[PDB]
Amino acid sequence: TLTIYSGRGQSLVEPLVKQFEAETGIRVQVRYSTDAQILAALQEEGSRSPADLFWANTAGALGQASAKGLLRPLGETLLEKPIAFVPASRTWVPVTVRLRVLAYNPDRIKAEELPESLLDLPRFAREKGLVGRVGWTPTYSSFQDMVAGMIALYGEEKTREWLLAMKALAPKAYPSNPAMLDAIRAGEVDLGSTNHYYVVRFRRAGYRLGMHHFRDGDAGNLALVTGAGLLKTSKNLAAATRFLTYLLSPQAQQYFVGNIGEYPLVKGVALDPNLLPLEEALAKSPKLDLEKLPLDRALRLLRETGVL
Repeated sequence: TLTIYSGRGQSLVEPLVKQFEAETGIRVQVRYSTDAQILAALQEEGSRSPADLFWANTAGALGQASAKGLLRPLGETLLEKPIAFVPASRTWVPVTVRLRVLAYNPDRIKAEELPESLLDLPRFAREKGLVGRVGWTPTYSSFQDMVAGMIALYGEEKTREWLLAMKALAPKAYPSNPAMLDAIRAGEVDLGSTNHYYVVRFRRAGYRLGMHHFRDGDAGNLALVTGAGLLKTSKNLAAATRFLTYLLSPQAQQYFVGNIGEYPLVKGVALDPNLLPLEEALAKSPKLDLEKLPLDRALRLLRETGVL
């Protein structure tokens, strides 16, 4: 048997788990919860936890688990598979990466006019007369990561300035990224920060949608790393390691880029046009320790500014 605690969504995970089970004969039980809830549970359970693996939606959650000493060091065979994003701790393996990007309506917005920094987006919107025509997703986990990245790069006060300047635009808040991109398509708003794969999915369906990257190193290009780690409490380490190895296999990695639209981290997969090279995504991303993103400070700041 194998028990996985998954902070990743059931619709994304289940097909891979079902396939693993079918091909190895290993019985897999999955708990579907949030990264945050899983962290709380593992702290609660202590040495008592039934979990073998933590498959997280975020590097930040794996960093936390590592910091709490929950994760088992991984070996070089596994850790040499991913092209990039291997944590310093070497206590979990990265599995995919996703990028913050700026989606926009190309009929209303000229690519060449967009700012090279996310920090200058509010000034752009003001100048271009986009009051009420900017979208955002304040309740969305990756938006909150992006705000955390801004705090890490620029400090809380510059981030506060940006948040209040965004608020001053009377932006429209959407409950989901597809809702926001539908609104961009519809011309209700002209641009909004999102994850790259939402744009990919819209383009695969036939919808022309702009995707803007900020200059290399900008907070607006935050790399959103997913990954998995072996829990020290695991009584099924061999089976768990086999599953981690499977997640980094070409067929699983093809599922990630194809079915999900995320960046795969290994060679031997057929790569998208709607993606820039993986090496370029890394180059463009802000240079931060992704295990230490100050998410708690971001949430506090979002509440204090009235954004949340």
